[PDB]
Amino acid sequence: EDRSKTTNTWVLHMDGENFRIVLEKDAMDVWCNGKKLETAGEFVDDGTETHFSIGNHDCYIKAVSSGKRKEGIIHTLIVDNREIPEIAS
Repeated sequence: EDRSKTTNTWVLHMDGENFRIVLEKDAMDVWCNGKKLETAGEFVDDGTETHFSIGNHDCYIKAVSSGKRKEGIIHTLIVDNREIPEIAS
């Protein structure tokens, strides 16, 4: 309730840099270092996979419809098919 669309942030250490990813759930739009990047929302026998790429690295936000209700979607960033947990700052 109220804070239901609460955003997820991830950090990616790649090519000696650190990139912050923030998914805005309000628009399903993804900020990388505060600039939005291009996205495609693929649908799978799992949930949704919002695909994008940063340099040579392909990325997708897995949005798993793990909840039995129409809500309770688990959001995770995957990069190079490895799983990236949200920040713990």
